[PDB]
Amino acid sequence: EQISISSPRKRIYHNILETIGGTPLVELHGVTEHPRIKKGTRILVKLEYFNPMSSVKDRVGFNIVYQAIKDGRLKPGMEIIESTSGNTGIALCQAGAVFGYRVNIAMPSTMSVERQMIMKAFGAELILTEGKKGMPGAIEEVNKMIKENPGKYFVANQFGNPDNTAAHHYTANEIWEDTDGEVDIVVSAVGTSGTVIGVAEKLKEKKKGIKIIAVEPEESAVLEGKAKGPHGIQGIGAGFIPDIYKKEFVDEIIPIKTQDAWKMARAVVKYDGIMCGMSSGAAILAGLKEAEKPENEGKTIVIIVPSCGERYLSTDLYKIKDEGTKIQILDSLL
Amino acid sequence: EQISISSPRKRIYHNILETIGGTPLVELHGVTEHPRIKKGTRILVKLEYFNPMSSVKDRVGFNIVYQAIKDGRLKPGMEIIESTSGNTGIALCQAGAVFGYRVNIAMPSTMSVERQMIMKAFGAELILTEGKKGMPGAIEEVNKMIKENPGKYFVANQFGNPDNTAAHHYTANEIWEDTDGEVDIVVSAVGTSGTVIGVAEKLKEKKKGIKIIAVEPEESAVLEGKAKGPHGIQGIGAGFIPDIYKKEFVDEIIPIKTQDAWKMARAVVKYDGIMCGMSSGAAILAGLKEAEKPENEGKTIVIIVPSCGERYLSTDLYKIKDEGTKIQILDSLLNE
Ligand SMILES: CC[C@H](C)[C@H](N)C(=O)O
Repeated sequence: EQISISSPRKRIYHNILETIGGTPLVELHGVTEHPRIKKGTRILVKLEYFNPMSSVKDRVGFNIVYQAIKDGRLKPGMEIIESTSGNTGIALCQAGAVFGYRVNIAMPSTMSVERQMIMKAFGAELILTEGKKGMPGAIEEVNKMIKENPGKYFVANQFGNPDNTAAHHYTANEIWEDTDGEVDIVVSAVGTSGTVIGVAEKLKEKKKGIKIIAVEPEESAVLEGKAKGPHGIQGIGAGFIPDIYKKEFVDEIIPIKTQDAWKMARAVVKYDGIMCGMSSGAAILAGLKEAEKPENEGKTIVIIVPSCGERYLSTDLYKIKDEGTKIQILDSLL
Repeated sequence: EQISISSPRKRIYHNILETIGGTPLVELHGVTEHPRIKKGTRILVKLEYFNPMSSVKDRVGFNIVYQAIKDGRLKPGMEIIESTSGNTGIALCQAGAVFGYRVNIAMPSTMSVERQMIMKAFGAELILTEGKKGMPGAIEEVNKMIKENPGKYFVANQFGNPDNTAAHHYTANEIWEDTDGEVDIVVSAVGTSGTVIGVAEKLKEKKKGIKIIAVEPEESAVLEGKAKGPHGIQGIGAGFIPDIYKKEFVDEIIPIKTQDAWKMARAVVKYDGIMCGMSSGAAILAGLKEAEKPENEGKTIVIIVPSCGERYLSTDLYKIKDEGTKIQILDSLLNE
């Protein structure tokens, strides 16, 4: 029961973008204490909120913008633009601030107000579109802006841009190195699908046998061929199959109910002291469901945790008060 | 010009407490581009929001609870208690969750309701006290519970606990290591003073000549012997000299005005893309003022950044919008 904190990094970073990646892989113990999850089975969570702006999208905003600059797709005098009301817009504002590019984020005026403030703090221009029109309204205005100003804008295009997927070759390498090649199964909740496919690509290059599991809301199970539907797992369930998705790289898809995802996240912060977001709740429950299968005994399971619960305080994540013991909570989840 | 992201940690952490510390030391560039700051001077920020709950206090809550467990001051059956409405509360809740101890946090019922929800998520019991009584009301209640329940509670006592100061021997080692011994000046905005003293204690062992600079609100300059007063630099300016403060380890104290601290933090996010909190605004401004002094040319200046601006969205930090170009903003901040 000796407990050592982290050693010095022994690096001086040249700017904040160099602190992106190399996120920690942490053992779960509290939510894994269940008679069906066997002793040898290892359940690890990769905590992407250790990134400078606390989400997986940091890797994406950075790679998209940096590659575009190296490529000549983004050049001085041009501006970045994207329709997004989430973590991607924040990641793009961070990259844009460092590189010295104006960043334009379009989103329905109904959204965030807090993420709006984050994006403005970074110096972003916000393009608040008509609330009723939702994200299609934001996309529409960006298209209108590109058309009216040819040559001026670089569109991030998070669902169609392969520099998204490619960023997660680093995510995969970290998993490989950190588990010393022992990883057996990776679980990733799917938004753009950059994580699941980019991780899958790279890991399957390392070891064909690795099982890759995508997670999506049961209420909007589009990867499994269902229709787009309302759901409350923020960050995932985009309602279409992203163009960067590659089904060949995904071995199984697990649908998780919105309410279960939230309830899992509540249990994780309570019993492991890890304050994960909503989509993490879904990924972790899927991973726990894998860990209880007899054919998975002794395997190493890695679960992506894309964001931190702090970004969800204005939501319903921590409203519901679950009852029963820990074993009771976990039984109702499984 | 090559930007390289971080390499794999090559470690599997047994639990989240093992990810505390080893925070990154990052160069500032955008906010250092002012004629009075010399090219050779290195201005670095140590980003304590890389801790798992996003503040320097993760170290403190961890070490307080860990040492108490190792010493026998915290034993199965007892509960943790503290009156705090800041980051220390969250740090204690995380430590408590992992070690398997109950955490009781007392604060005024009207303060940091975001932070309230964070704490309840970790399973903490909140002791919400009368709003208009503020922090002395929460302390009074904790004193009451302590008195009526002798032996039940372990009080963190962040302002008086040497385990707070001792945690920053790690902070100091990271600074020493990361700069390969080249650190010349450390700038730290003072709340409990755990950071500035614990860092000074350890670094002054390494090398004669490391200047240690404390930072406090201009409106409440108690370290400098002025009277307590109202200020808006959250996390610092406690209004008294903490029991763990040791003036002999501090070379200079810099007062910073609230509105300047905020304006600095706004400039840092906008021009360096680093979303630092209010007290970081204060420390960075003090550090840039140091970087201006001709005797400091070519020196390595390390500035502690205790928290991320995202924890401040409800405050006026980003509500006030600065007119003017980068150079006008920086010039207005170094004004005098
Ligand atoms: C001086 C105030 C301190 C730093 C703060 N209230 C905290 O405990 O987090």
